[PDB]
Amino acid sequence: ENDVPAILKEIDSLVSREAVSAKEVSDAAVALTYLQVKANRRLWGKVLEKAGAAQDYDAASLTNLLWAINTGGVEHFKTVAELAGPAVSLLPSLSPVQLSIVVEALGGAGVKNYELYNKASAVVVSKIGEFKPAEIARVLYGVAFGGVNDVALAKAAGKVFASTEVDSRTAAQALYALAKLGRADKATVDALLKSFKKGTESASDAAAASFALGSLSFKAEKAIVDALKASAGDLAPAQAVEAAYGLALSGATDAEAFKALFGVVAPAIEKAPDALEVSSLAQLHVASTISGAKLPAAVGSFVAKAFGLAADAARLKRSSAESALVADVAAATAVAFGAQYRPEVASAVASYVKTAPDGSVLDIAITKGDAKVLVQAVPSSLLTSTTPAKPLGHVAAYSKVREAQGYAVAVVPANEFEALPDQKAKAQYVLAAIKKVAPSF
Amino acid sequence: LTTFTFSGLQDAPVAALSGSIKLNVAAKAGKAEVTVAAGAAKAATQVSAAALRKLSGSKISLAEVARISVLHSSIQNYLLSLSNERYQLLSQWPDFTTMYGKDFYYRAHPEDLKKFYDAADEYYKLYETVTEFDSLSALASQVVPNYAARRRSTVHPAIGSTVADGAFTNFLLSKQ
Amino acid sequence: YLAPLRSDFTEEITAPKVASASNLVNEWNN
Amino acid sequence: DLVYRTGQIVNVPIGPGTLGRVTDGLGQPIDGKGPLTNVRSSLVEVKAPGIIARQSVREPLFTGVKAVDALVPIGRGQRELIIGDRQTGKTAVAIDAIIHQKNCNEQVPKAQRVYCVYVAVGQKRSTVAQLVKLFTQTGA
Amino acid sequence: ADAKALDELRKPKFSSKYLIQHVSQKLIPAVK
Amino acid sequence: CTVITAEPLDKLERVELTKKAEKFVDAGFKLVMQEKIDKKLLGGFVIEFSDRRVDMSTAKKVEEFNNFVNKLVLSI
Amino acid sequence: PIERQTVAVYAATKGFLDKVRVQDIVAAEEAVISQVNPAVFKILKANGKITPALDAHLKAELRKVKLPGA
Amino acid sequence: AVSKKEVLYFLSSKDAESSTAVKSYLKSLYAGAQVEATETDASELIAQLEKKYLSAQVVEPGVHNIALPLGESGSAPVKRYAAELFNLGAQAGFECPFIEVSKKFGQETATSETVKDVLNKTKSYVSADYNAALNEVLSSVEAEINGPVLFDGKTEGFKKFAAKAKAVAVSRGLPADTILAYCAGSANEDAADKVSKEFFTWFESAYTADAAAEVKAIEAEAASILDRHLAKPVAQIRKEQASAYASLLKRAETAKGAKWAEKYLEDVKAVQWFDASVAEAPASGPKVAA
Ligand SMILES: Nc1ncnc2c1ncn2[C@@H]1O[C@H](COP(=O)(O)OP(=O)(O)OP(=O)(O)O)[C@@H](O)[C@H]1O
Ligand SMILES: [Mg+2]
Repeated sequence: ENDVPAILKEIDSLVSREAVSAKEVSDAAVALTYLQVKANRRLWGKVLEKAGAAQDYDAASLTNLLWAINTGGVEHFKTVAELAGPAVSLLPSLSPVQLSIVVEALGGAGVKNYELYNKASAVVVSKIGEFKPAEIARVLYGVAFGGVNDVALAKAAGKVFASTEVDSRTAAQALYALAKLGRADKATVDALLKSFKKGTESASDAAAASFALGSLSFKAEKAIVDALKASAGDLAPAQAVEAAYGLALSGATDAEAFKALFGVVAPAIEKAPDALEVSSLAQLHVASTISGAKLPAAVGSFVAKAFGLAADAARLKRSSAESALVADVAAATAVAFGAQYRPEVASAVASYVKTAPDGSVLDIAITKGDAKVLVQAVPSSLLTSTTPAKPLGHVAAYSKVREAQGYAVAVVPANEFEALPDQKAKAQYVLAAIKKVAPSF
Repeated sequence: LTTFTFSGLQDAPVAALSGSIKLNVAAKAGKAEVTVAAGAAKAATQVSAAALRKLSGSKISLAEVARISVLHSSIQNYLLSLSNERYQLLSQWPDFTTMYGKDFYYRAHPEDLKKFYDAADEYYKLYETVTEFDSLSALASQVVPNYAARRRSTVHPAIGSTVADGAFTNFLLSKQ
Repeated sequence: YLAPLRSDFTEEITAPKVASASNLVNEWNN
Repeated sequence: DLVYRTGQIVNVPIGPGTLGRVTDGLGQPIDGKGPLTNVRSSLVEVKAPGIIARQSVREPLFTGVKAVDALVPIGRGQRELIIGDRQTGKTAVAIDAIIHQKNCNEQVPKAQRVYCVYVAVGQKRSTVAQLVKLFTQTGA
Repeated sequence: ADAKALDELRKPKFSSKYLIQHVSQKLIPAVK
Repeated sequence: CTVITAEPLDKLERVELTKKAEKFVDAGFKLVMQEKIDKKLLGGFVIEFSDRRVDMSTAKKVEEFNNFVNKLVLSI
Repeated sequence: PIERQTVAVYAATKGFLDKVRVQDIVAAEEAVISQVNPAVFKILKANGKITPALDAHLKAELRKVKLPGA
Repeated sequence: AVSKKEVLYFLSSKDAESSTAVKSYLKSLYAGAQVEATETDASELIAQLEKKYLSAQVVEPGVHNIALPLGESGSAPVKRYAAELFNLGAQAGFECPFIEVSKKFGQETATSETVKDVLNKTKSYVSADYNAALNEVLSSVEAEINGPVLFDGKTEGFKKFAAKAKAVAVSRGLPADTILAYCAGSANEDAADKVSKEFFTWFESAYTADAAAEVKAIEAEAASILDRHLAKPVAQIRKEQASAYASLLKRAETAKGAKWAEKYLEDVKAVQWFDASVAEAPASGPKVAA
């Protein structure tokens, strides 16, 4: 009488008829997450087919649907992004506990709807006391991942996270939202960091606070690290990579935390090497280097090429205001190493473009015998979004991998480099930064 | 979807909204007794709070199986949707076959009867071509290649005039 | 159902040339 | 004024992309249908093919004008003068040779099809627009 | 013959992509 | 001579240029020079000899590149 | 076409179009091209010659024709 | 195989046939094959050219995977359609369309110091309705000083032209002060936050109106194509289409060994699989491997 596959056929015949309403397609989706139906993709496809067809949508059935899409891990961009049409019309009709589920599900799927998040942040700052701390983090996760750099909400959320201390899963969502915004506010990260030695229940929020600390480069927590070393079987191989990458970038070297994380991702890459993104295979090679905990012989040699692949792919698709900055820094690296005329600097920066050992291409790579330095331009997309504007943790990711290849990476950030008035000042800024790293030059 | 998701068994749906499927969850502090009832079948399991969090670990990532493409099927669905608006006005055509009897043949002017038999042959021309729905899939391929070349823009796929005029105002009303 | 393959780019940024309302709802109503 | 040399003897675009198009005296199209696609620039002053490059004119070019095809018949590779006074029908003999080739090109194999070129020197532009209207309407 | 795949059924069919690849394989080796 | 450039030259931009320009005089000839500027050129130069000019400026190298690839994609 | 030219020149040079008023020879051959067999043109176009199996067979088919006046 | 500059451009791509070429490349790199050293060559004009023909191989299958929102009501199908083309821009290596067309302006007018030449070789990228409403203000200000208005900014002869062109930009509807105060910026992060929230309120109302104008032209083209086709008899339709289908097959069959022609006729075989797999179970659909 306890029939789970026979109730899937009774759900399949509920969404395969002709005029399924919103409530019948909400509850078909809600019943597929509580039953954990990742194996049947077509049954999840019939639900999202009727979820686009459903025209009426009250406040409760939209948030039950969007909860089930988000919790179930099912993504279809066309279906979810057109559910932002009900949402912006039901937005004054939404509960504060319901608006957190809409904006988290629509934000977490990447729905580029600026009218939604503008009105859904203006609501959550007009009634800031009306929202519990888990709801202000869900909206903050949505507006951040929906592409809106709303720092008005990130301040109003920061005043809430300072006044009341929050749950572990509440904080790690708020850390993950501030990591993508690239904020690294010491006043609010440390207010959320004390929530992580009361005991965390998931490994997904220990791994996401791991990722969010390393991306803002704060440091490891020693109980996030020690929650991650026990429960690194709860994490998917694309999620254990982002835990180990975030622990390496924060400066953790607990090698038993890294044996637990690399015990997930190594048999997953060995079973199917194309299972992960090449952005995640490169985030493994950063993690397998900074902490230094090695990998299997077929894996660590394979993710070493996929740092070379994922670094050219971001160089081929360079921001073209980053291509202006690299050719500006390389010209100042020509003048710093002695070139006062334009045929000299034009033929020097064509000699700075040597190939990396992994097959990649470095842009300003100077070689004097054995000592090699590398000059790294860090534009603005790799800076934090706050007024000190230190670079993000990913630039120390790229530095330490090149430093373990025979280079000495000199970081030249564009908030400092382009406040300089002429080329001679920018030459001695580069020359100081090169001699601060390898003073053989 | 992102890599880490932070929903499940907190602020969850407690009950169904329809009557076609009956949902009952019973949340404790650690686990939950869900009870689902759809049709004649029933199921009731125990979902841990850390069992729903592992659900969004490996994503589903649904994708459409189209006959030709998703673009073409959306144009062909519009031509099928437009053929329905023309079929609905051939639905409202008067039954001319109620006047085929010989008491309408012989009472009528010989030229107004040949017009009536031509207006009945015309409806079968209009109706047999609006129900030629196997021709809509090749009319959609006359819309695709000119659309797809406008998307191969040297500026951006999503560029238009309103954005490119708004970015001329920034370009012109700044210094050189 | 198949289309001619084209490999050419759009260098202009123009309005997309809305065609005119064809007279067929008004001819079939006549 | 500064006059620059182009380095090239005078040339025109030749090829199958000129078929159907109305060009000017240097091959630039004046019918308003864009550039000449599928075409190649060749010189306009070529040495004529000599004795060893010819063969005997043996196959007929049918004019379709029965005063011509009976009394003064024209082979393929033969220059034939249409001489007369004004408004005596010299263009009409020439147009009917062009129109008839369209009627014959639909019936013969692909190897023996006649592609016409009509050079209109010093005429009105209205006279030329009447001829491309006739050639479009006939299909020629 | 039946039941092809999913990742093989997700391909848009009559896109160009291979005229674009063809005129990129006869232009970049010709303009270099 | 007359050399038209984009911005005024260096002393090394002067010396590298005569090495280009005395390969445009076909004997034991000496070029004097006359230096003018035009930012309608995007670098390179235009040498004008009052009976010939040679345009190794990159503003025309753009146009001679564009018309080569606007001709070649119509040949494929 | 060349096959209807030679049939009309055959109808005038084999004496089939005297007994016809000289004003309507223009309208006489418009009958002659249209009232003879549309299959006799195909044989003359395919052969290119009016064969001995056809020069009687066409001149006896140029008698089953209705000419104006006559 | 791929030439290793394609496979660097298909890593962030997400269509099917580009990812299966990536996944079979990453499976070769698991079996110890050496990743080939990508070229630090191909100077600036060649690098811009092959980027243009590599982005168009990410855009071209991606456009065919975006359902047009034809005949829909509301802004969210048009905002979905626009956002799928934004993400197709980012996957193919484009920046934001504001950042992509502004780079097109400053590249086309790097030689110009007069406004009448700036308004003349940025003609292809702005509206002729907007290029004319700036040429009316320009030829009145050049009829005021009787000298060409310079592209200098510090010239006062430009300053009262730019103050009148700002009045044209509001006459179109464009918030000229909001657009300028975004691409300039501000010092504090709180006063620049309130100007980004009203630039992006313009920008989203801008790109929706370019997507919705693209949908309203496909809707008008398809309604024009259908009404021309509904006026035909059925015997004309079936042979007009069979003539067009058969002529397009032999253009792919006479193409000797070209990669597009093998992929063309492989997709005709895959359409005939779709029609045959549906005929086996029509309430199920096509058969996928599960
Ligand atoms: N075979 C014909 N039968 C009847 N009318 C004809 C015939 N040929 C020409 N005409 C008429 O005679 C007029 C003169 O013809 P056409 O234009 O061909 O002469 P032309 O020699 O080209 O004169 P020109 O070039 O000097 O104007 C035309 O209007 C045409 O309509
Ligand atoms: Mg004449």
